Amino acid sequence: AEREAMLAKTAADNRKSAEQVAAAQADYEKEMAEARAQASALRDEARAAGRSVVDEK
Amino acid sequence: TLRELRGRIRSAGSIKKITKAQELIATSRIAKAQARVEAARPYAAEITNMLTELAGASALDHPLLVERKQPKRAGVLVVSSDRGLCGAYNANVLRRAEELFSLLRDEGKDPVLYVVGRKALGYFSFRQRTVVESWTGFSERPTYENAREIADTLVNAFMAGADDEGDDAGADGILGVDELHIVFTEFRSMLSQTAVARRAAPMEVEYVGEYSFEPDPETLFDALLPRYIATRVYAALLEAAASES
Amino acid sequence: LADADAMHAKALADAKAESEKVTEEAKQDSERIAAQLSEQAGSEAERIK
Amino acid sequence: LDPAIVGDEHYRVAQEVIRILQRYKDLQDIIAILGIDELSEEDKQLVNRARRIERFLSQNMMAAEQFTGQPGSTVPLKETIEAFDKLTKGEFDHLPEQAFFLIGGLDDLAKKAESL
Amino acid sequence: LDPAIVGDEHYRVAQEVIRILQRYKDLQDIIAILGIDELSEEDKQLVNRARRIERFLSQNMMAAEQFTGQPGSTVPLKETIEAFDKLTKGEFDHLPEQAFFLIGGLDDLAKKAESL
Amino acid sequence: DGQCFLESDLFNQGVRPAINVGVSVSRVGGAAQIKAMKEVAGSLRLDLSQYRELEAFAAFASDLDAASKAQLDRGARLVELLKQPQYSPLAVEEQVVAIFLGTQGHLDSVPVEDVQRFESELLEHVKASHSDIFDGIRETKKLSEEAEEKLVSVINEFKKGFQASDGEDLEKESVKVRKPAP
Amino acid sequence: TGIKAIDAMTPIGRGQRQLIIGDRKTGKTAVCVDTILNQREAWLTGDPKQ
Ligand SMILES: Nc1ncnc2c1ncn2[C@@H]1O[C@H](COP(=O)(O)OP(=O)(O)OP(=O)(O)O)[C@@H](O)[C@H]1O
Ligand SMILES: [Mg+2]
Repeated sequence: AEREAMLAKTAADNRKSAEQVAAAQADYEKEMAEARAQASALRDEARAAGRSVVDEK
Repeated sequence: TLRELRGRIRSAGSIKKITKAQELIATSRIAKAQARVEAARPYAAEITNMLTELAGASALDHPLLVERKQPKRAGVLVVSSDRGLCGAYNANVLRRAEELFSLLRDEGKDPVLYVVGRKALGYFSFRQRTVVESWTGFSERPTYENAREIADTLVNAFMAGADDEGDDAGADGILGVDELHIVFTEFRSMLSQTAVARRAAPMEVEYVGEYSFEPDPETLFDALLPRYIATRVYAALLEAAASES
Repeated sequence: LADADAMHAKALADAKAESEKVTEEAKQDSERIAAQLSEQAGSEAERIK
Repeated sequence: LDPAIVGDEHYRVAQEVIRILQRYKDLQDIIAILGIDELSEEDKQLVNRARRIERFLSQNMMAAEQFTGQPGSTVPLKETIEAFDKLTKGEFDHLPEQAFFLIGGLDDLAKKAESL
Repeated sequence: LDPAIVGDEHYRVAQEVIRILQRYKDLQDIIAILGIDELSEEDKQLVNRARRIERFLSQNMMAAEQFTGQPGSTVPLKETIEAFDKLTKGEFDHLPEQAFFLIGGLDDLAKKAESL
Repeated sequence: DGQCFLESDLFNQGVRPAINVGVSVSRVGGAAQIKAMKEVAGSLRLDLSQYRELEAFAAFASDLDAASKAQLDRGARLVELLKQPQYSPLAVEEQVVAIFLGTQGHLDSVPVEDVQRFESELLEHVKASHSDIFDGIRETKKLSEEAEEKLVSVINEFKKGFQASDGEDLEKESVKVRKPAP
Repeated sequence: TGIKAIDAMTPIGRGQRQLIIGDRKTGKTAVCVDTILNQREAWLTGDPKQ
C-alpha cells in the first residue's frame, strides 16, 4: 500500500512543472499585452484630444 | 502596340505546343499504369477463395465481425494525388467526401478522417478541420509496405474502441473508432471515371444457399482477415493512380 | 513542490515595472505631441495675423 | 570566328553555348507559365545548365567602382575556356543560384562557394 | 476624395474594393483559357467575392420606368457603406449570384434571396 | 541624366509612390548621396530586380527549396517596407535607420500584415531613448561600431518587449458461403 | 528628399537633371510638392551654403 502513492506523486510531479511554467508564461504574456495596449491606447486618445483642442483654439 | 502582340503570340504558341507535349507524357504513362494495375489479380482471387473455404467450416465470431451496439463515431480515409493539372479530379473527391460527411451528420456522430496526398492535405489545412495523420510522396508509385502499415494502423484504431462508453476510453485507454469508410475513384472506361465511396469496416456474411485444418481454425481466421484488408487497401491505390492519369 | 512558488514574485515584479514604465512613456509622448501641436497652433496664429 | 585560323575548341564552345541559349529561349515562357514540374529530365538538366551559364556571364568592371564598391577583376583566355568547358559538360550543377552571379574567376567562385 | 474631407471608413472601403477589382482584372487573362480548376482556392474566394460585388454595383434607377416598368429606389450613403463593408467581409458569399441583379438595398437583397 | 517611370497598375496594386524600379536608373550614381547611405545600402535595386524576376518566373512552381522561400520572404518584407503614405516628410537619419533595420534581416520574424506599423512604432521609442545617436549622425554622416552595437542592442531589447498582434448509393462487400442459408 | 524611395533608389545631386514621366491620375505633382515643403527645414538655418 506504499507504492501506488509513489506512481501517483511521480505522475503529478511530471506534469505540474509544465502546467506551472505554462501558467506563468501565459500570465506574463497577458499582463505585458494589457500594459502595452493600454499605453498605446492612452497615447492615441491623448493625441486625438490634443488634435481636437488644437482645432478648437 | 506591336511588341506586346508578338510576345503574346510566341507565348501562347509555345504554351500550346508544350500542353500537347505534356498530354503525350500523360498518354505514355497511361500504358505503364494500365499494365501495372492488373498484376495483382491472382493473389486476391486465391486469398478470397481461401477465406471462403475457411469461413465455410469455422465459427462466425470476431470483433471485426461483430458490431458495436452503439453509434459513437465513424472514421474515414480520403485519398488524392501528388501533382496538379488534374482537372476536377480533386474537386470530385472533395464533393464526394463532403456528401458522405453530410450523410453521416444525420446521425450526429462526430467523425474522424485520415488523408493521403498534398492537395487534400492543404485544402483541409485551410479549412477548420482536424487531421490525425497524413501520408504523401508515394501516390505516383505505391508499394506493399505503405498499404500494410496503413492497414495495420486502421486495424489497431478499430480494435482500440472495445469499451469506449461515453467519453470513457475504458480498458482501451484511448478513444477508438467504431466505423470506417473509404472514398476513391474507379476506372470505368477511358472516358468514364467516377468517385466511389464504400464501407468495409465491419464484415457481413451472406449465405447463397444450396478439407482439414492442421492449426486452430480461429488462429487461421484471425491471421487471415488482416491480409485480406491489406490486399483490398493495396488494390485501391493503383486504381486511383490510373484514374488520376 | 517547494521550488514551485519562486518565479511568481518575479512575474509580479516585472508586471509592475512594465506597467509603470509604459504609463511613464505614454505620459511623456502625450505631453510632447500636445506641446508640439500647440506650438504649431501658435505659429499658424501668428501666420494668420 | 572560324576553325580555319583558330582552334576548333573555341568553335564547339560557341556552338554548345549558343544552342543551349536558343533552346532556353524556346522553353522560357513554358517554364514561366506551365511550370518547371512538367519538363523532361533532359530538359530540366539543360534548363539548369542554361541558368548556370546565364548567371556566370556577368562580370564586374572597374568603371563600376563609383557605382558599386566591389572592385573589378580580369581573367585570361585559356582559363576561361577550361572553366566554360567544365560548366557546359555539366559538373557544376550543385552550386546555388547566387554563387554564380558577379564572379571574378573560378577561384573567386570557389571562395564564394565557401562563403555560403 | 481624400481622408481629410471624407471619413476614414469610406477611404479604406474604397481602397479595398479597388484592390480586389484590380486583382480580378489581372487574373482575367489567365482564367480566360484554363478556368478555375488550376486556380487555387485562396484566389477562388476572392474571385467569388469580386463577382458578387461587381454584380452588386448594378442598380434600378427610376429612369427605366418606360422600359422595364418597375419603380426605382434611392439609398442613403451610410446604408451603402455599411452594406459594402458587410459584403467585403464575406458574410454574403453563400447567397446565390442571380439574386444581386437590379436590387436597391440590402433588405431587398435578403427578400429576393429568400424568395428563391 | 536619369528618369523614373510611373504606372497606374502599380498605383492600383497598393504602392503609393508607384515607381517602377525595373526601369528607373540614375547615371550620377551614389557619389551624390552620403557615405553612410552607401555603406548601409548597396545593390538593393539589383536584389529587388532578381526578386521580381523570380516572382514572375516561379509564380506557379510546385516545390520551393529553402533558399527560394527565404529570398521570397525577404523580398516581400523589403517591398512592403518601402511603401510610404502621402504627406509624410522624413529626415535622413530615420531613413538610414529604417534601411539598416530592413536589410539585416532583424524583422524576418514578424508576419507581413504588421511589418509596417511596427516600424512606425520603433521610430518613436528611439526619439526619447538614446536620441544622441541621431545627433552623432548629424556630425559624422557615418555610423560607428559602438553606436551600431548600441542600436542593435536597443532594437533587440525592444523586439523582446514588443509583441506580435497577429498569429441507396452505398455498396457493400461481403463473403460468399456455399452452405445453405439457415 | 522627403520620400525615402527616391533617395534609396536614385539619389539626386545638385546640378543634375532628372525626368518624371507618367500617365494621368498618378500623383507626380505630389513629389514636387513634397520636395518644396521639405526645403523649409534646410532654409531655417541662415547659412547661404544651405
Ligand atoms: N502617397 C499617396 N498616398 C495616397 N494617395 C496619394 C498619394 N500621393 C498622391 N495621392 C493621391 O493621388 C492623387 C494624385 O493627384 P495629382 O493631382 O498629383 O495627380 P497626377 O497624376 O500628378 O496628375 P495631374 O497633375 O495631371 O492632375 C490625389 O488624389 C492624391 O491625393
Ligand atoms: Mg496631378
